[PDB]
Amino acid sequence: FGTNGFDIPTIAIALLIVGVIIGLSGLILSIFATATASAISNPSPGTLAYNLTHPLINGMVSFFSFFPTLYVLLGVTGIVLIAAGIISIIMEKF
Amino acid sequence: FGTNGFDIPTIAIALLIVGVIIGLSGLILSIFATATASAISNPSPGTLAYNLTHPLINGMVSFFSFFPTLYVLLGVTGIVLIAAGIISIIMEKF
Amino acid sequence: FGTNGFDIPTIAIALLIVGVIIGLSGLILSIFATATASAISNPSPGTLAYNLTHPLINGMVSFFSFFPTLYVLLGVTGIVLIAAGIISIIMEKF
Amino acid sequence: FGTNGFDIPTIAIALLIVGVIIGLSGLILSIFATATASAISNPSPGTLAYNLTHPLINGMVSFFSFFPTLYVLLGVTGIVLIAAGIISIIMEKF
Amino acid sequence: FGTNGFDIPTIAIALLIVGVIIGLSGLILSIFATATASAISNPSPGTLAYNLTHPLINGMVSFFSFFPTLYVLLGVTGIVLIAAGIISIIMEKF
Amino acid sequence: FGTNGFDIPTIAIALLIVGVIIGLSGLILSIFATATASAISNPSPGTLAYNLTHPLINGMVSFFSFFPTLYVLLGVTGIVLIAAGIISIIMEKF
Amino acid sequence: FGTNGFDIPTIAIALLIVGVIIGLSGLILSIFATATASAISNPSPGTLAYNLTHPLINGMVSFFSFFPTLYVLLGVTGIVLIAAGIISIIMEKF
Repeated sequence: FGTNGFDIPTIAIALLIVGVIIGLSGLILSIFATATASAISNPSPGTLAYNLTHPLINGMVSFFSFFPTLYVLLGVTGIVLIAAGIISIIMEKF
Repeated sequence: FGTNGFDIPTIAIALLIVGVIIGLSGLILSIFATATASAISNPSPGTLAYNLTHPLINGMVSFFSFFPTLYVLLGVTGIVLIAAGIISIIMEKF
Repeated sequence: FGTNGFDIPTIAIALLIVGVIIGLSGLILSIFATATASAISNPSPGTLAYNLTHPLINGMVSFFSFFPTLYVLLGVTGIVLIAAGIISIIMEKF
Repeated sequence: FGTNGFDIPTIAIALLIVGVIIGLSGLILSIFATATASAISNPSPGTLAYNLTHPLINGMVSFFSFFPTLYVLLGVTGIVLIAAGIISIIMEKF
Repeated sequence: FGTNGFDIPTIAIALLIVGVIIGLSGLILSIFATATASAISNPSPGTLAYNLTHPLINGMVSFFSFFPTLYVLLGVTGIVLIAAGIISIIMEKF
Repeated sequence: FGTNGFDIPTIAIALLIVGVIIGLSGLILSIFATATASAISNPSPGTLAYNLTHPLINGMVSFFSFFPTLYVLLGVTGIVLIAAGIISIIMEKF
Repeated sequence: FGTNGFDIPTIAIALLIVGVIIGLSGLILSIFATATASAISNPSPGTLAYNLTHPLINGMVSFFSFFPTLYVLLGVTGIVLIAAGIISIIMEKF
């Protein structure tokens, strides 16, 4: 059901695969982040361990704050692909 | 029942296949999302685990919000295909 | 009973085939949709599972709303084919 | 049924083809415009996203406002063609 | 249905293609601009980040303000093409 | 849909490409400028580090102030291109 | 009584086999579940054994709740098979 490489069943299967992969990733990352939160403690505001540990958790927070826009762009890519397929169909179907 | 590559039975079979595939995908994704919702908890509004986990669920929500328009475009593609078939029939049947 | 490729018995057989195929497709899709409806539940209006699952069912509804016009166009194609056959007969029968 | 290249059956077939093509185009464009309207939101009158997005929808509106006169001219072309055929017939039929 | 290179069906198909392409472009640009607006924040009116970032968003706004007239001219081009076709038909049809 | 090298679909695609590229550039530059602002501190008004660092940030500010007019000229170029295309069409279409 | 591999007696025998197998499975699973229920006790709501044992019975309940839809899909498969047989008969019997 297509012309050269655009197949609606294949597209649906690919959407299924990407959805389930993203679900697994979210699940695993959340489960791991819970354990990470449990393991690290807060020693004190101003002793040696605080100076040693604070920037690490700051980097954690920053990278995880970068995740959302990555996911948004990844979602945007699919609309581009489907639109390209539609244009390719229209170009030489007539 | 056609001219070159347009076959009404083949089109009907393809519609059947895409419908059942989309049904399976929705079923599986919903069943998995229920388990994902059950697994992750809400620790607290302001502790370490919240900072570690919130953007992940935000990305989840965003991508899943992108799904509907993908499905709509995928549906639109079929009308284009059938119309192209009709035009191809009319062009050289006469 | 024809001239080159237009055969009334063949056309009748093709109509039989397309009718039975469409009947099977409707039957199978309805039976599957019942199971799909039974499987998915409605967790709550505003918790995590709702955000995770709502757009999926929205895409389901949209695609299935696209089905009717696909069927209508598929039906229209046959009238075009039969008319083309009539014209081809008239052109060189005289 | 003609003299050199003017054939009334051919003209009727061409009218059929152009009519069905224009119908398909209107159908597809309307269906797509509905999805486009659904996808884009209105963030606020005066924030960054408004400044970023408003001229795009303005260009959309302008081009789609240009469509009608294009269709009108396209319709006018056929009368010219048929009249040219009539004149060509009259010129050397006598 | 034409004389040398002017074909009404071809013109209709070209109009379809340009319309759908412009629709896709508007959709994609709007979706991306939403994410762009979400990503960038407003640090403060007078600190280093403001001086570093303000002219960039100014350039964004300016270019996107240039888009509308580009679209208008692009729309105008088609009327010229169709009129040229009409004149070419009239010139040697008689 | 054109004469020699002017193609309305190609122009629309080029506009899409330039728009998305400019959006990416703005996004990346803003995200990087935030990190740059965070990294550099303000030691004191009159010590060695101030003398060592102030002209660098001055050069930063100046170049980024030059960006807007670059973007404006880049936008202006497209109107010239489209107008040249219109003139080229009109010249030998008649 | 068939064409290539579709045999009505064979289909009836297969239906018999699947029915009796499903009956045996239900019987055995129910008989075993009774013994399982009898063996495990409920120590107390909050002591060590409760924490040690509760999630196990939760997993039991969940998997056994998944069984029904598995059976429903297994039932649906047969209608597909019989319909495929009917179509295969009709295709080349005429």
